[PDB]
Amino acid sequence: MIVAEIQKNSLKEQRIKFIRNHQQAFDVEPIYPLRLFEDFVMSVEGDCSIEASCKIELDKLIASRFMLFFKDQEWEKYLTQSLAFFRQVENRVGVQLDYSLLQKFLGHNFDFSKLEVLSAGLDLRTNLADSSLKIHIRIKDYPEKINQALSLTIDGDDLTAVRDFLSVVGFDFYFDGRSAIEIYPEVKKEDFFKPKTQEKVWQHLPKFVLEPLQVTNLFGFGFSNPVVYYRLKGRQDLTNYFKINDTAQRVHSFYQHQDILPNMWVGTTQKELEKTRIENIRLYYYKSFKM
Repeated sequence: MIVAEIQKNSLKEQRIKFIRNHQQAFDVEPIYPLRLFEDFVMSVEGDCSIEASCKIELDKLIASRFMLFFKDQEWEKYLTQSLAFFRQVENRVGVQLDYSLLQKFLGHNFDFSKLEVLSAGLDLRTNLADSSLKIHIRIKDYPEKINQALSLTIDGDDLTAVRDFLSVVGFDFYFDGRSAIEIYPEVKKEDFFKPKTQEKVWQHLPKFVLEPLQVTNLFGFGFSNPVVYYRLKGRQDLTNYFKINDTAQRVHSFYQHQDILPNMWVGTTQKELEKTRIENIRLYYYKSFKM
């Protein structure tokens, strides 16, 4: 035994621990696709974060999701590593995914320098056909591709009003071969009090939607009763600003203790926040793994 020789694969161990603590804590099945995601996370050499989330509807945990956030900027490599993970899900789970929307968005002339964030992973639902692989992308100052995403999405025209707010393109690849592309408009904290935000975003939203912004550094919304996303600064303020039910509380309490990143995401709809208690919510937590 030599302590310096045990250090090779040390970072690999906490990443597995984080994945399996969540699959054990919330009964995530089937386990096999989670193993391939675990192999995918093992092959990442540099810095990363893993995002772990649960979708809660009424008294039910209906979905668990894991995304790996790449931290350096070797974007082409990461997409290749992501696609290799997708092939392994196809081959060994035994499904065929639809890559057309991703191929149409990329084309054969994508400018990878315009990328800011790349993450890839999988959403597990108890009905295997409703489970999916995902890629979430953030580009900056690439209106050609923003416009292309708009064309490929369904009802892209609604988002033209907020075009300067578009930055996140997401891709869904469902195990039964369905697929989807989506753009998500966002507002940074530092833009909360700029008349453009007020005219194009804040004006169209009720008071009860706007109130958690007090404690939010990044806001996402999606007019498609909209969907809203709050990146809360600290994990303590979820129950201060959201009326969550009992099984969502347990999810939050599990991660409340843990030594994870402070920021978290809440995702809901405006109508859910109009209610007196939230019944449909997704909670997102993050752990960092730096070299």
